Amino acid sequence: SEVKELLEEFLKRNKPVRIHHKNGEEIKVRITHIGEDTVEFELNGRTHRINIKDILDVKEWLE
Repeated sequence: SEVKELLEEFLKRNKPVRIHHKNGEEIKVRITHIGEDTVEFELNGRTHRINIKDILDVKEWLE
């Protein structure tokens, strides 16, 4: 996965991300874990898991 490779780089560099989901949402978060086919973030007692195949694009969340 092309997106997976990029997510792994941002996680390694400790950078926050902007995930463009196929549904048009822009999910701006710090990621916690990358699995075989998923990426996760934690928010308030819940893990949110996104299937990487559902991601159109990922970019850095820049200041």
